[PDB]
Amino acid sequence: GSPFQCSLCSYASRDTYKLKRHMRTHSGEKPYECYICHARFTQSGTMKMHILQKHTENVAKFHCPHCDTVIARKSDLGVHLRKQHSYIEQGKKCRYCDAVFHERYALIQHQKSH
DNA sequence: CCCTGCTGGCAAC
DNA sequence: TTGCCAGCAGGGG
Ligand SMILES: [Zn+2]
Ligand SMILES: [Zn+2]
Ligand SMILES: [Zn+2]
Ligand SMILES: [Zn+2]
Repeated sequence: GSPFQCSLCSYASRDTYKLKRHMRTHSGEKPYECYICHARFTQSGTMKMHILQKHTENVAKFHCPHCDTVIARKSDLGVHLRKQHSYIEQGKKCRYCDAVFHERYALIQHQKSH
């Protein structure tokens, strides 16, 4: 069980820190500020990612192991991987011929050959 | 406290 | 269309 129950929604947590942090989703409080562009964020880790992706140079990026797409955030590569390079049991037919593929990247690359 | 990964709106192709 | 992005919560220290 988790005793700390949010007074506004159905969220509940085991400790007060996370309930306080969740309450920022209701109050709209943004405690953290980028010292460069003065944008504000709900969490400190979000601000750190903002400064890395917007105000830092020479930042290494993540190449997809199955195509040449380069993606800035590792989690966004996950979304790419789950969308483009994941098995589709029901398959997808080319919109120009009867060829069927089981990953979206294969479908899109084949369709381009027409 | 911080690190990590997921989420859906939204520019930008 | 999909990567960019801040919002967001779980988990470990
Ligand atoms: Zn709530
Ligand atoms: Zn900034
Ligand atoms: Zn790929
Ligand atoms: Zn075809």
